[PDB]
Amino acid sequence: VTTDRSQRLTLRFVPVDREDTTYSYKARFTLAVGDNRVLDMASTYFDIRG
Amino acid sequence: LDMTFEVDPMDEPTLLYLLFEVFDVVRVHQPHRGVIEAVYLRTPFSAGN
Amino acid sequence: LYPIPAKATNVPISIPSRNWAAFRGWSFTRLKTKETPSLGSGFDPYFVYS
Amino acid sequence: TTRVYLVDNKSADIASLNYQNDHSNFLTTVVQNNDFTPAEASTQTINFDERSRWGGDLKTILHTNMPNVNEYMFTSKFKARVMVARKHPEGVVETDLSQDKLEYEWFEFTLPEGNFSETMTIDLMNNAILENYLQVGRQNGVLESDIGVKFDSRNFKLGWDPVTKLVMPGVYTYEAFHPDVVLLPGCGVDFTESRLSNLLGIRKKQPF
Amino acid sequence: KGVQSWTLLTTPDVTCGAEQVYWSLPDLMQDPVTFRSTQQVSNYPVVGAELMPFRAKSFYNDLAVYSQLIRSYTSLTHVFNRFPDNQILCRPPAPTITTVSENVPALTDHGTLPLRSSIRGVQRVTVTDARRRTCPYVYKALGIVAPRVLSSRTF
Amino acid sequence: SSETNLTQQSMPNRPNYIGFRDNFVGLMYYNSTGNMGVLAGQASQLNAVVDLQDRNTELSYQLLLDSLGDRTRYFSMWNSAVDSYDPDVRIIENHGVED
Repeated sequence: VTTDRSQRLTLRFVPVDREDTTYSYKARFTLAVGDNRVLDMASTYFDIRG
Repeated sequence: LDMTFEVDPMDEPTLLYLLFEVFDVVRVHQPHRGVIEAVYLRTPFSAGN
Repeated sequence: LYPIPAKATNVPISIPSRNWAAFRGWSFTRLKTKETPSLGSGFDPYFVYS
Repeated sequence: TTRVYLVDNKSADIASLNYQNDHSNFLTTVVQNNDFTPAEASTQTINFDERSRWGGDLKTILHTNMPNVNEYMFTSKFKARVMVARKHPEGVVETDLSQDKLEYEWFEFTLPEGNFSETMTIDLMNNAILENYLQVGRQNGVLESDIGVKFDSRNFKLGWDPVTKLVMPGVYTYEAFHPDVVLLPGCGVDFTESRLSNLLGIRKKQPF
Repeated sequence: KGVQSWTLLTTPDVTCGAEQVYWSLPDLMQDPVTFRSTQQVSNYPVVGAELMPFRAKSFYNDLAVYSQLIRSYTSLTHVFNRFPDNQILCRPPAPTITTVSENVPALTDHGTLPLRSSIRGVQRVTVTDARRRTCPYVYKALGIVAPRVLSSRTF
Repeated sequence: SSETNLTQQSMPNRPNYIGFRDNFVGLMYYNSTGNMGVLAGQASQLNAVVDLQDRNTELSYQLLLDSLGDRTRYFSMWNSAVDSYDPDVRIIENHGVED
């Protein structure tokens, strides 16, 4: 069931690019899934601060 | 298809909101490490492939 | 969405000819125009409500 | 083969996508089945055979209204450095010598929007330098000989005698050869950020 | 030692030179040979280039200074000639040889170039300048595509 | 300041609660054609997200949450706290008073 290798349970991605307009914001990320990971998208969320 | 809704009068402009119930669906394929391919369908009220 | 003019009471509507295979039925409700934003474009200058 | 058409369909249904846009970047519907209203049709799809690499023979049509002098295309603003002030040394007579400390600053000069002729633009560029003489220089005591910068069109030195080195007509010949910049000491102009040099007919020899 | 060494004299024009416009149709043409696809405000994949529809038409008259003198009356004001006596500060003479801009309609065919396999009904047209921002002085930009087959992909 | 202005009467300002919408509805651009999201490989720019102007992903989510769990329980993470009203205000049960 569980790997005994070094591996993060939670990852955080900083935006590689972001753009602003008078009424909206847009950010681009490279969501990386490593060579033996599988990611259930339901676990993902946009953590926003302001 | 024709539909006639009879409704009570209101002093302000309003909207009839209809949901044509439908099968809106996707299928997703991931055949190589670098890619993802999605096939969409919406059975009534279609929007292609 | 279909417009119901102020004080209107018959709201006739028609759908152009199409194939209805797998159709499931209808759900419906009534909304105010000021309480409904138009999502088409990036900002809605007529949406004066919160 | 067919045709698919990418055209500014105006009606309020598609105008609901036009709202923040203009004819240089807009969303339209390519689907034209006339019993579907443009909103209804817009969500549908044209769907070529997946077994083939398809290509478009693309044509386009473009029209435009661009005024000569404008902010967007950098044909409205130039930097210039001109005399802000002229002092006088205390206890010397004011008519006598006119020798003192002079001071200068860079300003960027804005021409009226929409404007639309060649000589007009030169007259406007001179009016802009005058306008700063009026708005600043008059109060600090710069003489109106000392305007610092002027745009001209003449060939000075045309009637100039090789021997006696003065313009023999007693006047500068009043004929337009090519636009020119006429400068006084300590001051100048800067086209680092404008296309007004291309209208002066003056270009940098090493442009990059 | 003079400006000969680093500036160049050239014929002036009211167009203020010219620039290419790049078209893009992000939702339809398959993205060309190094472009990554975006909703980015400017940087959509270019699909074809043209000069902007806006060109200099050569104009010549003698009596250009005479036209300027008649305008010196019929304008009813001296605002562009504050120094009528000063021969250096005098309003400069009008060029005899000069330009007008004409904004012309333009119609073009670009290459046969590759096309996305299925098309969403809502589609996009963009015109951008050399800086890749959208030119506001546009009216009636249009596109017309005749699709055709290039090559089989199924073996 | 005057004798009669001693007689002024104040009323408290109407209560106005402001915060983000239930489950942050509207905070992201779903079903808005000029502002779609993207999910794609890096090698081919072909987007796996094909949204439509006549879909309602925000409402669909509010209904699915009720079908999956109990909306009467508030969860701060997803700002999940369903829009409600006091039924005694909606339908007045005027029993009078026990005075």
